[PDB]
Amino acid sequence: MISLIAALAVDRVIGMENAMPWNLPADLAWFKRNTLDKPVIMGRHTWESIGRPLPGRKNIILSSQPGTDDRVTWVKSVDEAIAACGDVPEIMVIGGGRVYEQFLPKAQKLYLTHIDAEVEGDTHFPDYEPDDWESVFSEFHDADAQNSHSYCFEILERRLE
Amino acid sequence: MISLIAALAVDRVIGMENAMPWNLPADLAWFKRNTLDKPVIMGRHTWESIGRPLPGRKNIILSSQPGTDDRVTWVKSVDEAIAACGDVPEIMVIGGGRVYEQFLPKAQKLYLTHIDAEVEGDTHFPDYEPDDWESVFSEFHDADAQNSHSYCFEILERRLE
Ligand SMILES: CCc1nc(N)nc(N)c1C#C[C@H](C)c1cc(-c2ccc(C(N)=O)cc2)ccc1C
Ligand SMILES: CCc1nc(N)nc(N)c1C#C[C@H](C)c1cc(-c2ccc(C(N)=O)cc2)ccc1C
Repeated sequence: MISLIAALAVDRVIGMENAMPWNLPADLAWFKRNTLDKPVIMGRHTWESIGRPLPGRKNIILSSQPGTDDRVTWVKSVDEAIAACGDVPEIMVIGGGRVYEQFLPKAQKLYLTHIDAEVEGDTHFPDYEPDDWESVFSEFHDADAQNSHSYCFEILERRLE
Repeated sequence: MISLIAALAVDRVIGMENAMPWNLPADLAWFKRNTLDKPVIMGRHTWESIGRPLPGRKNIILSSQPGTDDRVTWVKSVDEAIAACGDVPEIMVIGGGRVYEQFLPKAQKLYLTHIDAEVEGDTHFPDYEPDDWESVFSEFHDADAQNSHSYCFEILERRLE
């Protein structure tokens, strides 16, 4: 199935997670653990922002313009992106805002890191309707030496009911 | 022992909790449940802001100026406030910012509601040093129909170790 994974500051603000306060090592470990050996779908700015494929995974880039790197697979539509992942238990949509908004209707699971911090940005995570989603897990953590804000991991699952 | 109870927006901002977004009914129930039948200590603006004693409890007001209501006990110092509570298992310090900063060194427990919201304010909860405190409980909750932001209850306890 299709899952969205994102780190959200207050007001559901997202930004390219090489800036701060998205340099939270705990979120980085959570991200790695939850995307390990799964194909990942991303947009072209996100691809530009990481500079090299995530290792040991099919990396798919969803963009209207022709590809410029043969270490990844380039596609033009959501359905081509999904077909490019093949028959796998879980596809991880990893950014950015426009890619999140195109895959939200097909997604069944959300892996959200709620970060207790304020950042300027126009880019918000899509507005998941509380009624369509059930929170199945959360785990709060204080700020510590490695992590400069408090943060909370959350997993939600789309309701049939 | 002495406990501080407070609702904190992002950046540890606090404000008189009759304004929003401190009108979160879930926080109100958490507050009630954790202060029921315990004496409460508050500052004069907090006392002004509630307009009437919290029922079924000794209400103590810590202020430098003479009292103006005989339904509560007025004191001038921290030690008079604590002595006025008598021999009880738990004293609840309920606001405001200056009262929190005077009782923090004697406190052994903190009941914090972390609210996922931004509010203007100069008044911050004191800067509890992460090393002196252990988080013993947390519980995250999504925004829903009654509660307009996501929030997390937390309890911390002062370390001897
Ligand atoms: C790790 C940050 C993150 N957290 C959560 N919860 N969800 C996400 N979707 C992203 C993300 C992201 C993008 C792909 C991104 C990743 C990285 C990144 C940083 C370090 C590693 C690593 N080598 O482990 C991988 C990717 C860098 C820039 C960007 C724009
Ligand atoms: C309920 C808000 C709150 N939450 C948390 N976690 N900690 C606190 N210390 C306060 C507080 C407070 C102060 C005393 C306050 C309480 C109230 C209030 C509102 C409703 C009731 C009630 N009748 O249950 C009681 C107090 C109103 C204004 C203000 C300045």
